[PDB]
Order: sequence, then structure tokens, then C-alpha cells
Amino acid sequence: HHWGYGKHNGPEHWHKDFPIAKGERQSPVDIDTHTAKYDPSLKPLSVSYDQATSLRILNNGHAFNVEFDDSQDKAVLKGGPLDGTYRLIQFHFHWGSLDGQGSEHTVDKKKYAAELHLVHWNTKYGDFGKAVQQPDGLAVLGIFLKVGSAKPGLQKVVDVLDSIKTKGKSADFTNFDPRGLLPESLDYWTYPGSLTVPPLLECVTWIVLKEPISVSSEQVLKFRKLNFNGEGEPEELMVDNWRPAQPLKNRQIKASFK
Ligand SMILES: NS(=O)(=O)c1c(F)c(F)c(S(=O)(=O)CCO)c(NC2CCCCCCC2)c1F
Ligand SMILES: [Zn+2]
Repeated sequence: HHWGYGKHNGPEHWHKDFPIAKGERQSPVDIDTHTAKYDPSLKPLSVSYDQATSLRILNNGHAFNVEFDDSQDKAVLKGGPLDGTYRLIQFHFHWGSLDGQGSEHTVDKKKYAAELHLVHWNTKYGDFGKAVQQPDGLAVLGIFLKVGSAKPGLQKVVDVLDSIKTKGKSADFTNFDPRGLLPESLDYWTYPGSLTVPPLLECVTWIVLKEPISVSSEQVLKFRKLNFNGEGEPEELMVDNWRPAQPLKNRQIKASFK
């Protein structure tokens, strides 16, 4: 009876195994654009992905991860609100059963069709497993997806999904360039938060880009053909693998713009 996204094991149940679910800096949150404060002391985000080494893509039974070699400074995030250098380890998405839902963060209560998370860890802590135990251990760059024109840089991901349909399947995924998933503007909101999945650790500096990327209806439909179940089990479509917005509590969301 492990955690997941269903009626019986979804986000409203998580607190029973992971009490930090009702903590003081949980994610995601609603971004109220009117009350976010412009902070002119925030710096531009530095996204240095030119040397990224993708390795593999994995269906983990909740979503899929695209994994990177993080054993050297190859793909790093710095600047913005961050001190020091954060190394890209993986990215993944959350998405809906319908185009009107799927994102974890919301913007003035607006849900997007999906949300991309590029997960990076603070190199001062040496490994990811050490970084997640620290209040400034992770930086996750979140990017909203809306349905419209196709995103050409997403298509290599969509095309490999049929090879990892079920839980525990993986496939080689080299030479993928995550720059193709970025929107044009790096304007962002930022706040202190958590992993949005168990173990819900409060170790994340969230950086959420204001500008969504557009993906096509055919692209997101392919996401919705994945399966939460393993091979040779009844089909449970992998959809609605998002956690709702959590109370902001004693936090301020800062804007890098306007
Ligand atoms: N949504 S998130 O960006 O807070 C996040 C992380 F930051 C994170 F570090 C990870 S992790 O896999 O690197 C360490 C915790 O497992 C996941 N993991 C999920 C990735 C796919 C989303 C659905 C749940 C399965 C693990 C993860 F979801
Ligand atoms: Zn995520």
C-alpha cells in the first residue's frame, strides 16, 4: 500500500507516512502574481547546459525521469537566487488527464497542462543524497507546459515513451539537449519549498519560469499513454501525477521581473 496518485494512496494520504507533508515550507504553491514581490537584487538565472550528458530514461511507476551524468560540473544552474553551483541530475514532468490540469504550481489559481522539473543539487554537499538533507540542498527549475504548437525539442522524449510504457522499464537516452525545453525568457518567481513527492523533504529552492512552453496535443497525449503499472498488470494510465497547491504559510514569493 505504497504512496501514489490514486483515491486510496494519493496526496491527501501522504502525511500518514511522511508527516512533513503538513510542514512549514511545502510545495507546490499557488503563485499569486499580484502579491509576489519584485526583488531588484535577484540576479538573472545562469543556465549552463551546453555540456550536458543525458544517459537514460526511466519509467519509475509515478512519472518518467531523464537522467544525466552529474559526476562533474557539466550541466549547472547558478545565479538567480542561488549561492554556489547546482548540478543537473535529472528532469521529469507532471501532467493531467485533461489539458486543463496537470501542473503542480499554479499562477493566480490557473493550472497548466503539465509542468517540467529540472532537478539540481548543490555541489557544496558532494552528493545528491547529502544535498536532500540540507535546507539549501536542491534547486528545481519549473517550467509550465500549455497545449498549442509542438515543442520540437520535446519530440525525442515523446518518441521514446513507447519503449518505457510500464513501471521499471528504462531505455538508453544519450545526447539529449535539455536547452530545447526552455522558453525564450528566463524571468522567474522563486520561493523556499520542498520535494513535491514523498519524502517531501524541505530542501528545495524553487525557481519557476513565468513563460510557459507550448507543446502539441499529440505530444501530451503520448505522455498520457504511459502506465503506472508494471508489465503484465492491469493498465492504469499514468495521468494526474501532480500534487495540489499547499499552504504558503510564512513565505514570500519573489519575482525577478516587473
Ligand atoms: N517534483 S520534484 O521536482 O520536487 C522532485 C525532486 F526534486 C526530486 F529530487 C526527485 S528525486 O527522484 O531526484 C529524489 C526523490 O525521489 C523527484 N522524484 C520523482 C520524479 C518523478 C515525479 C513522480 C514521483 C517519482 C519520483 C521529484 F519529483
Ligand atoms: Zn516534480
